[PDB]
Amino acid sequence: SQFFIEHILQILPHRYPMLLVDRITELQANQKIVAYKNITFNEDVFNGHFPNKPIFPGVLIVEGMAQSGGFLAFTSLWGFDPEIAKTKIVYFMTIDKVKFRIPVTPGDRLEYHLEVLKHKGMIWQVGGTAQVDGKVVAEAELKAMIAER
Amino acid sequence: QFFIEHILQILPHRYPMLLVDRITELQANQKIVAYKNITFNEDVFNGHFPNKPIFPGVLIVEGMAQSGGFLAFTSLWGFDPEIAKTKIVYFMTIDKVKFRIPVTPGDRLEYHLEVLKHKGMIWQVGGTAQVDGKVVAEAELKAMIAER
Amino acid sequence: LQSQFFIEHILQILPHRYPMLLVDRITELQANQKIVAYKNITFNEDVFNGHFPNKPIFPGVLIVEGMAQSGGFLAFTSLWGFDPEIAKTKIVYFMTIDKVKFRIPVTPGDRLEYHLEVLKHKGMIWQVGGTAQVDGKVVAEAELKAMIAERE
Amino acid sequence: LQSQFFIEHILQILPHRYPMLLVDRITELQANQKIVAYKNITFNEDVFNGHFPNKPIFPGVLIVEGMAQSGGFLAFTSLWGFDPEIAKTKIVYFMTIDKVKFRIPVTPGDRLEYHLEVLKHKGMIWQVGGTAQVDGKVVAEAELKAMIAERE
Amino acid sequence: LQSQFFIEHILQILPHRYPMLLVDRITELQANQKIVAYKNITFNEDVFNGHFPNKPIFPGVLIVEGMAQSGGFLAFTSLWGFDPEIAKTKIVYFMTIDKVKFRIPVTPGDRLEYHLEVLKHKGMIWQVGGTAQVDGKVVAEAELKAMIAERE
Amino acid sequence: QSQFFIEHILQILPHRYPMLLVDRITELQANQKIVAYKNITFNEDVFNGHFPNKPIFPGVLIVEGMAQSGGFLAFTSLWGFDPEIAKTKIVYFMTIDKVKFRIPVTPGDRLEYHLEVLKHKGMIWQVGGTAQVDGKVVAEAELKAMIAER
Ligand SMILES: COc1cc(O)c2c(c1)O[C@H](c1ccc(O)cc1)CC2=O
Ligand SMILES: COc1cc(O)c2c(c1)O[C@H](c1ccc(O)cc1)CC2=O
Ligand SMILES: [Cl-]
Ligand SMILES: [Cl-]
Ligand SMILES: [Cl-]
Ligand SMILES: [Cl-]
Ligand SMILES: [Cl-]
Ligand SMILES: [Cl-]
Repeated sequence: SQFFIEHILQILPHRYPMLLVDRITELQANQKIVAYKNITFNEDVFNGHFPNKPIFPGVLIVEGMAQSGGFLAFTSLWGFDPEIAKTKIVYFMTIDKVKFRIPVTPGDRLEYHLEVLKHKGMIWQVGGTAQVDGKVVAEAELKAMIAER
Repeated sequence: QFFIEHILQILPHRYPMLLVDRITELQANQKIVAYKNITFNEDVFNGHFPNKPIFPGVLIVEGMAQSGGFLAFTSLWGFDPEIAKTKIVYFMTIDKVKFRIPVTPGDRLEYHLEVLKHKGMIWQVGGTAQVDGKVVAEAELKAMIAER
Repeated sequence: LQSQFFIEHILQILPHRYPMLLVDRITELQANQKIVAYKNITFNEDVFNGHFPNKPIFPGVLIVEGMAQSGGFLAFTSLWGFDPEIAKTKIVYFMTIDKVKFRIPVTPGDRLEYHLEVLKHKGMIWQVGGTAQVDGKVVAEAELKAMIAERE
Repeated sequence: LQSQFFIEHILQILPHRYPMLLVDRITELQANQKIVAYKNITFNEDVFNGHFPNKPIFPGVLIVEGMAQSGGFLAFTSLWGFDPEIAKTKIVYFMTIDKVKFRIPVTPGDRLEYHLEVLKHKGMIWQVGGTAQVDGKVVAEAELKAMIAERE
Repeated sequence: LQSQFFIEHILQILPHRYPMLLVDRITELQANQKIVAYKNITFNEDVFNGHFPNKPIFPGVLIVEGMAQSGGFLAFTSLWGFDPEIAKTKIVYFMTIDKVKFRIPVTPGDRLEYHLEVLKHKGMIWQVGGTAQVDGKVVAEAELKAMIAERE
Repeated sequence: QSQFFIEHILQILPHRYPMLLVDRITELQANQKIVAYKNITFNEDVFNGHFPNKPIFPGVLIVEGMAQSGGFLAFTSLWGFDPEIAKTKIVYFMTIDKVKFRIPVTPGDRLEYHLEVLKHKGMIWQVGGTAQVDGKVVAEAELKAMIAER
């Protein structure tokens, strides 16, 4: 159900400044994930996006959704297994139906809601939304392949 | 509420030393409630510590001092970016600080400061930092606002 | 309106700055039609510290972002030409992204070339599609709809 | 136990890393009693981008941090001597901070000297107090309690 | 010993890391004789934040550094071949630099090509000289002497 | 003036983080010599890569700090402490020669730049000297620069 940063670090190979999931609040195998990233001014991204107007990049929202969806796919098949995690990689083949509705800014808790749309073998198609305070800020569908590292 | 854009117009602190994201409550000469989001995507966590992200205790205090500073700026001159842009903030004293619970990525670090005493530019504040309604830290501090 | 633009000119048009300005040079520009630009990929970028240790792969979403910035440069200059003063008052936003395909990984040493074509434009609304290429090969494809909005 | 330690020795004892390793050299050390150490202050530090633009002032809270790290080096080597294999699985938590006064701003070009004395220690819990100094003058006073803990 | 090496190979031979690994790819290598390598130059490098605001220019001294690293890669693979096991036990020290000329500024979007030849070598001491080139034009010249030393 | 602090250096040199490599000027004699320094601390980004577990201040950046000191000397010799004119000038370094590194520089070192004017003819300034740590010569270099409009 709940995974904290330490758990996340053992599953995902992403490190600073490209690990964009802070906590997993909900996880149903083969079904859905709810996770989040806290948004703060204290992030290097905001130096350039943009000067005097801090806006969390929309592509990094999608990236966070992908990272959530990849975590869903991996743990669905192998559970919380750091040893297997090092032998596998989840890369993203496609991204589709992306819509941005509301700008994300420092102070926002950026929540990722992804469900498994379909899966066959190592090909997993996830989809859902990014949410701040109950509102949809973005949506996206993503297709991942799981492979050997 | 004051948002990051408003905070930037008052506090002189910038990246990577601006440690308040939003002001939720402000009562002139009385108290302030504010917060900073804690995320893994912060440079500090590279060194504090490897494989063990713990938000530095001294930076909790700094975030409290900045919250106190916002309260000080605005109690003094109201929301005035023009006056603000000439000033900086010096730490004078820190006392009676206790850390109870570690602060980690995914935490909403909420600052609760009240005015203990003030005179001119010298402001003494005290209160707590909280995560999910729990006190993670206590501190008292005195800061001075000065011309740049 | 020129067809070649260097970083000096890109900085005057785009509001993006480090570490989110992801276009280094523009090699072809045809108003309301197309842009060919590129970003150099080097190990000396902070992004590779995290993506990934011992295995530097340029993030696919940053390829898309770089395509969007190229598209945004094209959109603005198609309407106002090289006008830094007005550029300073405008900002281009992503509305949608569709049909994104990652074909080949991008790595240090690569010259990431953005090829964007104008699919539709009406006023401030611009639909662009195209590819990111390395040494003549398609590494990514994307379509996006952008909005030229007020900065304030 | 030696009395002088260099950055290599510090790295082998303290768990802190960039951008939070704030002790550069140890000049004297008496086990269970005192430590004198220092950190060089240069404009070439990332903190100075934010504290403050056009007026670089080394943050007071980081002076306290460096004093704590000095006490933590003293604490560890007093416990286990110079043992990097024991050290690499330890971390250090701040417990309390009291009676800190900042007297003089610290700026680029300063050699920030930490002088800590052990006020009380019991097991992993070390209470140190002292001063930070620049050119023989007290820029800061501080009392603090830190706990050494096994990473778990 | 092959002729082309990519970033993952360079990582395994050179001890340099971010932000001081300034070679992205090796295109040509003749043991004990010469090397052609390059670094891509992008705006997305932290160094351009300070060199200079509103005018990105790749520092001349860092061009020399990239040439030394190219020389160092040549030096090591000449003596040990592609041996990551032994590469881990070594660093490189600059001993001398001579005859350096800066002819053309290097900017974002440039492919910085390093051409170095061995002038003299004995044991760990390697003397190299050559040019840095962008689009076939000489941007810089330098001679340098380096030593491969045991990490101890 | 004879002594300049970081505030003054920022107003004369266009260099900024992470390429401003002079922290303070302790001596300045117009047309003759400059003594300046940069503090070396582990808390610098360069040390992440140069090298892991063995922090060594890059030799090329010693030379760079010497060049910066030479440029400050040249500029202040021509116009003194003038931030307004500073914004309109560049000091372009054309050549570097006779550089030798004797002792590695590490966190905790006070890197002192000793530079003197070797030749000044029109826009061309030729400067040379040493970098020192605790009175010992750690590096030496000669440099030639040209004054020009920004
Ligand atoms: C351990 O090696 C890795 C790790 C990754 O995160 C990734 C990878 C390889 O490569 C993935 C990829 C990207 C593009 C492509 O055409 C084929 C695969 C993208 C990715 O996220
Ligand atoms: C006080 O005036 C100075 C001093 C310098 O050292 C320098 C300078 C101006 O400006 C030079 C410069 C060179 C090229 C450019 O596009 C912008 C600035 C770099 C330099 O080292
Ligand atoms: Cl965006
Ligand atoms: Cl702490
Ligand atoms: Cl990717
Ligand atoms: Cl302070
Ligand atoms: Cl240069
Ligand atoms: Cl060196």
